[PDB]
Amino acid sequence: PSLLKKLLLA
Amino acid sequence: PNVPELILQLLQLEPEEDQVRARIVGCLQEPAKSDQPAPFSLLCRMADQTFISIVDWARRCMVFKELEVADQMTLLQNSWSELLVLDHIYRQVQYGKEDSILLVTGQEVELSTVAVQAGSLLHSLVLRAQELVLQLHALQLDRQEFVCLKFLILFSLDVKFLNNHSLVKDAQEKANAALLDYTLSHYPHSGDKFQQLLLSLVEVRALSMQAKEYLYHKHLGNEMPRNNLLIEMLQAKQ
Ligand SMILES: CCCCCCCCCCCCCCCCC[C@H](O)OC[C@@H](COP(=O)([O-])OCC[N+](C)(C)C)O[C@@H](O)CCCCCCCCCCCCCCC
Repeated sequence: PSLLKKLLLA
Repeated sequence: PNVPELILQLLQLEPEEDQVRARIVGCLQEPAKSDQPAPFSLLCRMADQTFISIVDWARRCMVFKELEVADQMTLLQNSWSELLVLDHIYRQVQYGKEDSILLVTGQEVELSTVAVQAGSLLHSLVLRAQELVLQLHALQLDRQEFVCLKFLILFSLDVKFLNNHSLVKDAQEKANAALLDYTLSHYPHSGDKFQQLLLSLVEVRALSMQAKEYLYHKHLGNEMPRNNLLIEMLQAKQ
């Protein structure tokens, strides 16, 4: 559940 | 005058304003659902989207891209509100109108509208930000000082709150040197512009803290699948 972490790894 | 290499790198990383606007507007103009009341829902998504562009900008940033995601998350966790505020403030400086405010969408809001529609916290925060706008205009804040201040804010966390101290601590030192050297070379008859700009960051942080309070008082709900990045940032802990 980390939108932020999702973005940073994309 | 000569311009610090770090600043020139930062200018190459600056997004094109109209592309940023077009993307944000395209998201905002999507057939909407029915939970908070207008205009808040729209403006909230706007801020959310602006932060998304900011995150994208940080992913292209020289030292930031290097760091482990844990640290990236922590830097952004510390600075998101200040970056948004500085973005808004700088938008107003370029815009140059005391009677209204310019939003990232190109949309313009009358200060007289805010006076009637806005709660006291929101109203006093917007007016407080206009004051800082007037100060920075008078100080002749330019684009080079701007991108450098963004960079400083991004890396404004005491390194002890991070895992890796080394890379971030150096970055802090380089950016501070670049701002000093640039203000000295390009604004020699200002005298302490460097200090005055760092002092501005104190007020940015204060505005940023009041902005979070306003949002806290909205009592926003957690999301089923999370949809709003800023909501996550707001509820995120230490
Ligand atoms: C977190 C960092 C953010 C910093 C700035 C980010 C950049 C974007 C925001 C720019 C400024 C938006 C101002 C536009 C206001 C429109 C006119 C009128 O005032 O609208 C009504 C009002 C809602 O009523 P209320 O005061 O909440 O209760 C009123 C009372 N009643 C509850 C009884 C009904 O305004 C809101 O809907 C605006 C929603 C803004 C969404 C982004 C929130 C970020 C932080 C707060 C605002 C910061 C202001 C800028 C200064 C830094």
